[PDB]
Amino acid sequence: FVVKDIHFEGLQRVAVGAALLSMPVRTGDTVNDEDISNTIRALFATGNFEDVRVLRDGDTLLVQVKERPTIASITFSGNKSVKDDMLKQNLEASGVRVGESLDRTTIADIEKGLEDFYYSVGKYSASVKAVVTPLPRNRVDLKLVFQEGVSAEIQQINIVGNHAFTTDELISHFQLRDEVPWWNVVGDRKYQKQKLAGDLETLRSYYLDRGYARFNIDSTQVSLTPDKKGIYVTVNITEGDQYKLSGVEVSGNLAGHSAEIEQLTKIEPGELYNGTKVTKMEDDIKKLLGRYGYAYPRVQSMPEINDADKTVKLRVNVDAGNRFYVRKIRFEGNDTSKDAVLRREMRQMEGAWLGSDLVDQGKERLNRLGFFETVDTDTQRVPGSPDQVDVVYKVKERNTGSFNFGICYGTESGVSFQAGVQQDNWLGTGYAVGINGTKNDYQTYAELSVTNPYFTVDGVSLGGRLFYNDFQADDADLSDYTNKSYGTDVTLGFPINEYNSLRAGLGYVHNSLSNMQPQVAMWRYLYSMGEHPSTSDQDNSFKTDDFTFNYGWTYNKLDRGYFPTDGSRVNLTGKVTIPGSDNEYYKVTLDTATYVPIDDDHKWVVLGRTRWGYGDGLGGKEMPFYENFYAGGSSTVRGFQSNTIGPKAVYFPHQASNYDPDYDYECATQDGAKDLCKSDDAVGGNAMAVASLEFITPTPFISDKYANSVRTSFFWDMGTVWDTNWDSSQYSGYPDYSDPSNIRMSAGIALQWMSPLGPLVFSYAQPFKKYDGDKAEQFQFNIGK
Amino acid sequence: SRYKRQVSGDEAYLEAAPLAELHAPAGMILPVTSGDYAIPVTNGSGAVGKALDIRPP
Amino acid sequence: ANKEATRNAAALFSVDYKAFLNEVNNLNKRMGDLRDINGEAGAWARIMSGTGSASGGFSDNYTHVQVGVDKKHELDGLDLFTGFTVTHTDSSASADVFSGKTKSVGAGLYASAMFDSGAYIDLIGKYVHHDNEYTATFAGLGTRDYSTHSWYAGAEAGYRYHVTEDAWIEPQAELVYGSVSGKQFAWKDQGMHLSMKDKDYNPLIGRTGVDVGKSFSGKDWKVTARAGLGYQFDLLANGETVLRDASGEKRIKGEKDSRMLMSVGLNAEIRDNVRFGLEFEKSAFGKYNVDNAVCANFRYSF
Amino acid sequence: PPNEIYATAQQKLQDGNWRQAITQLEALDNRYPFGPYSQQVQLDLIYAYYKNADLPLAQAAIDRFIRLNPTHPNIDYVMYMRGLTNMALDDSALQGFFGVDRSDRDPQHARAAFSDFSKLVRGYPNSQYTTDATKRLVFLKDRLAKYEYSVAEYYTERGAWVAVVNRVEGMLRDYPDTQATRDALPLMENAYRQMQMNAQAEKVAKIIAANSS
Amino acid sequence: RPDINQGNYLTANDVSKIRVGMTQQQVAYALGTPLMSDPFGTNTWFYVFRQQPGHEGVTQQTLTLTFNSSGVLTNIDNKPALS
Amino acid sequence: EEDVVKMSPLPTVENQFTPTTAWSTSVGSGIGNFYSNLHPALADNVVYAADRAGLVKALNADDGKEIWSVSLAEKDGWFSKEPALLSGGVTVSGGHVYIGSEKAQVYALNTSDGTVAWQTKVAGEALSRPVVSDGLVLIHTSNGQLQALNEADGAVKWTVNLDMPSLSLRGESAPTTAFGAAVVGGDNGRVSAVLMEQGQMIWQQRISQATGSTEIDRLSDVDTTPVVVNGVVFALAYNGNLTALDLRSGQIMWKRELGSVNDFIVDGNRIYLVDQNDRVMALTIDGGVTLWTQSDLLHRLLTSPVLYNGNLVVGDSEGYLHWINVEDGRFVAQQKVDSSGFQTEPVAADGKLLIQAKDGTVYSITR
Repeated sequence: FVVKDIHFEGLQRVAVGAALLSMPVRTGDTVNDEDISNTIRALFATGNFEDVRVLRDGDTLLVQVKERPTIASITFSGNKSVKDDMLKQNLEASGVRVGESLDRTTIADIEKGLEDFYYSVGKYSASVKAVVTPLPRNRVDLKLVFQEGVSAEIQQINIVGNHAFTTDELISHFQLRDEVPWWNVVGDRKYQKQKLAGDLETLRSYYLDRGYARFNIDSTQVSLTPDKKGIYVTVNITEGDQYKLSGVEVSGNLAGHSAEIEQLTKIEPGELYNGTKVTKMEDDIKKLLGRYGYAYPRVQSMPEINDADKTVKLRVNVDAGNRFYVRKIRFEGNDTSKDAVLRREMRQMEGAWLGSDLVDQGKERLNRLGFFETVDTDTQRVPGSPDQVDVVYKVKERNTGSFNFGICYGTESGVSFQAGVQQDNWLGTGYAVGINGTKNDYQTYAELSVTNPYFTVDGVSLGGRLFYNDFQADDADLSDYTNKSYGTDVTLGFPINEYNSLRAGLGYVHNSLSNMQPQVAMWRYLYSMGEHPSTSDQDNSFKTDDFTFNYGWTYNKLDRGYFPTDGSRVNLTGKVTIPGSDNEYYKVTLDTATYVPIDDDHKWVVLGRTRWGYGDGLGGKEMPFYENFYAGGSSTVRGFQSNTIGPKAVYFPHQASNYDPDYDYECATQDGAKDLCKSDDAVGGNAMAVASLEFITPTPFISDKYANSVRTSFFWDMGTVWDTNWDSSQYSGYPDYSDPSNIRMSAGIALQWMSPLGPLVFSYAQPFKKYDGDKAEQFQFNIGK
Repeated sequence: SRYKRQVSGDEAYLEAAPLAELHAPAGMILPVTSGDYAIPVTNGSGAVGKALDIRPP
Repeated sequence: ANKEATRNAAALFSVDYKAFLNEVNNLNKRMGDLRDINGEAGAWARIMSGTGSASGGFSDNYTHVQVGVDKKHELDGLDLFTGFTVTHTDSSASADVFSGKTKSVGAGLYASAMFDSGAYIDLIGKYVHHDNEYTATFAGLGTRDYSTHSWYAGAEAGYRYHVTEDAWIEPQAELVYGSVSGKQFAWKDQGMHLSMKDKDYNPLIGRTGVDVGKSFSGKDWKVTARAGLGYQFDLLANGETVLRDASGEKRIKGEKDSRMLMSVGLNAEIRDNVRFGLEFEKSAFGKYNVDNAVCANFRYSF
Repeated sequence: PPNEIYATAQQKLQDGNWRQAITQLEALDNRYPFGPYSQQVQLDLIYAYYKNADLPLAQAAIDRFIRLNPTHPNIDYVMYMRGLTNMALDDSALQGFFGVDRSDRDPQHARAAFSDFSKLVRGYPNSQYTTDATKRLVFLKDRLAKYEYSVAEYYTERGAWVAVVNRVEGMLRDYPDTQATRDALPLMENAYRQMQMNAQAEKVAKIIAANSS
Repeated sequence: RPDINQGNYLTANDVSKIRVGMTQQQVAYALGTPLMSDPFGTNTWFYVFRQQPGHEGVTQQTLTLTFNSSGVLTNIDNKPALS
Repeated sequence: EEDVVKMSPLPTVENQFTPTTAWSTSVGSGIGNFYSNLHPALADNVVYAADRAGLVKALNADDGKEIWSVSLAEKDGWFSKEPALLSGGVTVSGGHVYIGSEKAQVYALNTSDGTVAWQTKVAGEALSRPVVSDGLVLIHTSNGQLQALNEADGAVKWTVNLDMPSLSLRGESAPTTAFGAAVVGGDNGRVSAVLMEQGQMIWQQRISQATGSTEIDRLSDVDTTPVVVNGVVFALAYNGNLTALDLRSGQIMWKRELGSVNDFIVDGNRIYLVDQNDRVMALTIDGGVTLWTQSDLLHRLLTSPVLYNGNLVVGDSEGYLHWINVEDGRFVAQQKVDSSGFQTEPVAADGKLLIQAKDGTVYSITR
């Protein structure tokens, strides 16, 4: 009868408080039936309700409202490149989603709120007409009409008030630019507030490093064209006087280290003011204090300006706090990884003064182990004392390492099994286990490699590999032979410096050479060995047990993985067969890759590569023909088929070559040429020399964002391979070639392109100097480099 | 590990090591024991052995 | 003139047509994968290997590597995928008497339009450059530079009918029109001599298939299964060869091959980073058949 | 009917396997997360998860149950089950993997298990699970002392003598009764002997001579 | 090779501030809280300063400060002798 | 990308007086798509025209012949030859031709042979016409600063600050002299009434629409010349409203909800104007009730309507000039004279109609 309270129902996005104002009836009113029909009509006519039920339940109006139809479908009609999916998800994230009632007043509110939002973020997209289309049964269709005007592009970026620099110098280092990238320049035509703030911060940092300590940005106006397609950015900047540094005064608590702090400051008079030089001096003082255990210093530099003498001087307030001492180093989140694996990579020692640089070096060492997704560090000041720290390393375990089992079955191919187990942290220890296996009708490989880094706490690596290779003499003989080689290598490596590593080890190798073709270079070795193979007959069985002392060296300093730009990597691998083996020989291999940048942007890089190899026997023995060097192909001397640079086989008259498609087969298999024949197939040489010179450009036409994944290069390659034990003699086949002097020279273009299949490399090569017998390969595809 | 009446992992209510205090030699004392890893004395019903009645109440 | 020399000359002209069929079969798998993913964006790379056999002791193997860039675009009521692909093919083929080794560099532009109505059109244009070095019983065919150029456009029109929330039927028709430069050979030897010449020929291949996809999503074991039954038939077939030699004049008929293709794909992800893949492709009833390329790969992260 | 679903969940849980019983219990839980008759279903779900190797799901169900019922007669079972799920997470040689010894690996789970078993024994010493909880507390104290010994052995091998004596001093303060503290007393004597203090090495030698094993 | 640092950092100017009959709180303010202490009976603080730069010899300074039970320093023992 | 565009080329044609395309002359290389208020302004039948890059060319009104021609490389480094980027419109008086620029320089150039009489640096970039009245050239800059310059030296100077939003609209309202007071618009949707020779008389009036935030001002920027007639000023914000304001109180406004971003012409009763949605209309001086509307050219970016021989002349962005009848609002004629389009104010004066295209081509059109 008289209204005491008025209630409303289910107003999730709808407003309960507004509904009482939108109802003409208030609390403290008196209602008749006529009024209840009038309130039901007014509440339906607000635009926010579909069913209105008003109950006079005693003296309290129970108003049960059913809202407007729920969102059912949203229709997408975006064209023009608008990325419509982003716009709909942005409307859903900034407002209504599924299960949110959608009203009929919100047709104007969505058009208005989208218009405000576009003006607020600067760049104007055409407004979406989010018309609410009524449907029966409490459902609604949201028909979004898209005008589709898009990507208001930067038109001009104006610097106003500059009188000592060109506009293009300042535009060049901005994130936002009007320029169109071809292969050197960069620029974003999209408008973004964060990129404009970055561009203003780079503009101040530039003017501060050019000697202006009074540089002020008076205003930054971003204006929109009436067509809504152009964005204008103007910056009103005021320059100051040129200031030269006269002297730096350091004051505060320097903890007695003034004779070291004051020698990293006091720039000599005649140097212009630079802000990044002040930041670098502050960070060098903070690092020098950190070296003495001060891990919480307060270094504050403020400039004293002189407008009379036109100079800037620096006051550096250095407050070195207490020394912090590490009490516990905690590793947390390592369920499978042993603590010794994480703790041995520490360069911060427990029970020692805290070095923040040492903690970050430990964190970088845990990250470059590769066993953890994310590695963090928490400098927890231990409760209860000023000078004590617990360094807690949060890690996340990876399922790194996998078992790949492949099986195939063909009609020319039987069951081709492949198996690969790569396990880093085997049994959760620091051991790395690599197992490889391949079964095929022409190939059987197996390898078990067990490596222990940190065998000794200094960081030495003890590895052991057990290998078994078995290759059959396939039809169409190409000097091929039934090889079965198996053995075990034990290798102890030790770092003699943070860039230099030395390696030593022993290897037992067995070889079984069977079904070998009568040919001069192989038999020159076999004759050096006690065996004199039967001259016509292919039937052979050469079995050697070889005990080799292996040694090596690595100098590795390269600025980045995959696409190094600076530094040098020098690898040396050699072996000497020790007394007690069947055959005795020595090999030396030297790989050098040096990347020299000729630019501060690190894109114009000169790469010099050198691969040299040499090897002879000991006493009257020769180097084994199965351990010779090969060149050509994509890694070395590109533009020739893989393994075709060097000495070629000189074949004796054979009896069996299996079946070669060619009627001639190898030299005089069945009847054929009585004289010794010249192969065009490389048999390998005792020595090799390869020199590559590469020029490196930014991608010739690639999105700079992808330029790190794509290395575009051009290249000039040179390679020679020669025998050292070749005695000159008159043959009817291959000419006497012991000369390193013949060199094969090629030039071309090389592409390196990262892919989800690993580093994929494509190259086009033109061999402009080659010899007879050598094959040519114009296109190269490979993995790695 | 085991998904029967025995442990989902491994036995720790059977497998264990006896704990024995260290004696204090004359002229000195052991470090003061202020750890929160103190083991209270047991006086309840024994449930050790093959039997492990862990059915949900 | 020799029987081998004639077989080697016929094999050298047939190697092109086999490489063209192998590259078209490898290329269709990208469009298949791109449609089954329902669109992707950015850089992609794929690797494929296959083996084919034909009567007369002909066996060929091919490794194909594809790199490309793809871009998704929303326009009208369709999803538009537009991309550029660079392909490298390394192929070895032996006729019992004649064996060749072919390197192929292909550049292609592809566009797939997927309509919301339940249909799709795929258009690809491809230019392939082929360098071949080969082995020959006599020096007349010799070992030497063999360069060819192939231009082909593939157009596939198909429909996507979802018969369940996780099960689909795709009826598709693919037409590939190719153009290969005319060729002819005369023997280099002065003791033996013969000449084989073939008419210029444009191989046009029509394929009709019905692919069937089924999913079995267990509790965590997502299983995706697909199966396809297609028919590949010559509509414009291989050129006919004319041989003239000291044994006179003869005509050898070009290849007219028709084959049934069975394709099965399984992807079972039992858990995160624990997956089993299987591919099966088999052709039959042609003089040249794509033989059993069945492979399985199990990858278990510890 | 929900009574039919609870009876089929109990028959699958007792006669069958926990995997077939989790889905049947989840069918009750989905209708009633906060719904009535959802409290015994949560305890059945906690046992089914524990026995199904679903340790994070079992701990999340225990946390839901101890918030929904702060006081209940079977709260001793809920406290035993949290230490038991943490003890099954330690020994993470589960789900197809094993490790030779896991003392070295993160002790956080072992510390949480020790805290929950201790809080049960000091709160409810009259429960049927008190003796097993005390035996698990002895094993967990041996595991924590073996972890601090493994850290002391590394620091001895690296040459961190101040870290070794600070670790063995922490072990004597926290784990005086464990075998690993006896194993660690040699390391503390060696670490002092490598420094210029022999009086501390004589004191550790007197501790070892009084009793070590 | 890694540098091994252990103990507190001792300076020749702050060890001179330490005198007999000094409160242990003043010693802890002057040199920081000791990392190594005597946990057996007598309160004795060991300020060790040990540096091993990988290859070079061990630099060991041992400052033994014996504190009286009341908390006043009774016996400075400074050994700059290397280990 | 692609847009709805919303623009329909108008097919109907009645060129009873076929427009003579005459006296053409390419000035500079073009203003391009860059927004500019450059326009060919004539006094004495001498057209002074200007393009971006400092290119001032005086011209003949009866021909394409040039009475004077010049180029500017001054205060940006003489050796550099840096682009002045002229973007204020030529305004001519006193023997001095005033042109503003986006290098913050107002370059008064003498009528006789382009003597640079005074390059005065002003605070901010000049993007307004330099309306000269009372012996003061008044320039509104994009920094939101109204700058006064004396006709002889640019030494007479006073700065008035007008409110600037974070996202303004490009274009700066024209200072219109009324009672020796410039009734300037502004980018905060405020019709200021700054007196000349003073920084005062500013009856700050809010005419901006109130919907949204930055839809109050960045949607609605007054960038149209406040037209004074009968002692009443008229101003339009972009989505905001035509708001008649008196010049004796300034705080009383009556409006219809109509916005524009291009200039408009008041001939007594009718405020012929073009809406920011590209619609031509004639409104009553009292109220703003639509007398007629020509809505045929939606979204074509038309230019300021000019009255020529009783016809309303507008230019679209596709290079079509469209004569419209002012009695009923129907087209009398249409003709394309350019293919680069128009986005610049046309001038109708001395019996000549001139338009400068985006390529800098000046077209003179006779009805």
